[PDB]
Amino acid sequence: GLVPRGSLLLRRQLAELNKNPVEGFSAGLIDDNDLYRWEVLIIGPPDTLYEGGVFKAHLTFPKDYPLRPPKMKFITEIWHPNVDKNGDVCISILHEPPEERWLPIHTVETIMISVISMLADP
Repeated sequence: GLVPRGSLLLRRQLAELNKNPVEGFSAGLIDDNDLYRWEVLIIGPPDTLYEGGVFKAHLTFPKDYPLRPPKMKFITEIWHPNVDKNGDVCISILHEPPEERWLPIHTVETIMISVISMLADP
């Protein structure tokens, strides 16, 4: 058994998230065997286009995380300028070159903060 290096980081994040649940989203593994493939459930914010909505996105971490950012893709249909027709999310926190670029220090919380903000202002 060879453990991917970022496993400890990802496990800590998952646990930190589970012990500090947040309003408006839940994050977990699609498959407990696999720390690199997450799903995030996101509640559409009040007084927006998305109010009443609930959305599933996949957050997929590269095997060399945290040096490279995860990729995010909405699975539930959604309309947003930063979300392409495949569902892929185009957001600067997830672009390689503080929250306007990927830095190895960004956590899932940092990413979701940015995603929630972009929905609260389409």
